[PDB]
Amino acid sequence: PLKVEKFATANRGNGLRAVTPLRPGELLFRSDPLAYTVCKGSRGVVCDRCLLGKEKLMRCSQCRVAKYCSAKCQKKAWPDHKRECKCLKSCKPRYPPDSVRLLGRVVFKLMDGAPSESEKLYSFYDLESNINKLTEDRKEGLRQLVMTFQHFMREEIQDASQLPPAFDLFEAFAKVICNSFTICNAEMQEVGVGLYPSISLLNHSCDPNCSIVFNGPHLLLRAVRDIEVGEELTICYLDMLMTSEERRKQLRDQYCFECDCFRCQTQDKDADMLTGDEQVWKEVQESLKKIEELKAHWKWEQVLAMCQAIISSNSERLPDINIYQLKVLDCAMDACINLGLLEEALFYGTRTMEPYRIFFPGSHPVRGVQVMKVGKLQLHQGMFPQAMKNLRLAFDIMRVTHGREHSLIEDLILLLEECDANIRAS
Ligand SMILES: C[S@@+](CC[C@H](N)C(=O)[O-])C[C@H]1O[C@@H](n2cnc3c(N)ncnc32)[C@H](O)[C@@H]1O
Ligand SMILES: Cn1cnc(S(N)(=O)=O)c1
Ligand SMILES: Cn1cnc(S(N)(=O)=O)c1
Ligand SMILES: [Zn+2]
Ligand SMILES: [Zn+2]
Ligand SMILES: [Zn+2]
Repeated sequence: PLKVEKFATANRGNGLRAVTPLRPGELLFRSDPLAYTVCKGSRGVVCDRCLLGKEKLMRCSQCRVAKYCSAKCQKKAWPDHKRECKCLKSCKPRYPPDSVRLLGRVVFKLMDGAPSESEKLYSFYDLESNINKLTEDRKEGLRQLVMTFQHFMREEIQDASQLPPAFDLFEAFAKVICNSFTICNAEMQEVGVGLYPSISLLNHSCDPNCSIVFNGPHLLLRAVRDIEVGEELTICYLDMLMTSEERRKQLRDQYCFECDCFRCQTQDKDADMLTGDEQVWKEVQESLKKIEELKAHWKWEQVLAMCQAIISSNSERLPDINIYQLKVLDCAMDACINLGLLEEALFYGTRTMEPYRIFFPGSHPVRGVQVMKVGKLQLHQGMFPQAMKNLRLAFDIMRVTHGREHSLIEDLILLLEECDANIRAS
């Protein structure tokens, strides 16, 4: 039976609340997307269908835009790719924004597909659009997306009879803005974007009681605190490494609301997050625009070069608890891992451990994965007691945030068994 239910909140629209008492780690809901696509930077790097990486991908012969890890993935993707294929080819040199490709797949799914389990609690039709809070500047952007959609889809959609009844493209893009989910791979790299309308019932908190995690395109929703009957379920929409000012801007611009939580009222952790010399971390924050762009396109050697110029700068440096320094350390660690520079990766990774303990309180999947990566690096460098401690810590977090239904837990159990065997052998 469902442990969760839709309800009408007092001042944040519809929400989701507990039907039964919930414990940390409890699986509350799981969902495939209504529609999803690979994101800009990962196109051609990960499989369109399973969103896993591969050194060589197979391309769709007709459009040569969709790329796949296997014949299986290519063929199972064909029903949901068939109609967009004509459009991606027709516009051969042009590639549409991710949101436009996403909405194309929404339309095809709603027109040609059976009703999706993803809409069990809440449908695309039901989604919040915030249209009466949009600024004129945002409306202008949405009008351009509508015209972009109309151009991209012209081979397949010519009139309203090819859209769902009373479907309004402007309203649909407004819904996409404030209900899109960023799909992350097992290493927490962003790889795609999707709509999960039942999961869109969850309202935001800067200190939430639930968490979502992705296993390929599949989404698991779990409790990460004790929750009482009738209590609202919340997730954090945002990266934890953000000041209250940064959160204010994104929640206004993307979600059209003002956050009243205790953390925003008190600027909780802002001061620690911005320690060090302001001129230095303003330069690092600016450099992170390019670093994060490079990372999104998997350009690890270039990422590492930029990060080393900051971490080992001849000029003034920042404390590791400064969030921009911390982001650079994380990017450098992931770059070193993907480049096989495991000694250097462990150095950066170990430095992030205490800041992550502070900025990801309780059970958060980003910290669980980070601790796992550090433990794995220590295990393969022969540091068995230290690896075991971190792998056990990762398990303590990821049993709650990931659970047995997530394949990464199985990978972690293997590392724990390996590390334990090494300790028993003395
Ligand atoms: C993904 S939807 C969540 C469900 C939404 N309340 C609904 O009725 O469909 C996101 C929208 O919910 C609203 N909202 C979400 N979290 C909120 C919060 N803490 N405080 C106030 N409004 C919130 C905002 O309108 C936001 O744009
Ligand atoms: C109840 N309600 C739903 N949506 C709103 S809105 N569009 O954010 O003003 C209010
Ligand atoms: C509907 N929604 C938008 N973003 C999210 S989140 N928490 O960032 O996955 C949920
Ligand atoms: Zn695949
Ligand atoms: Zn194709
Ligand atoms: Zn808040």
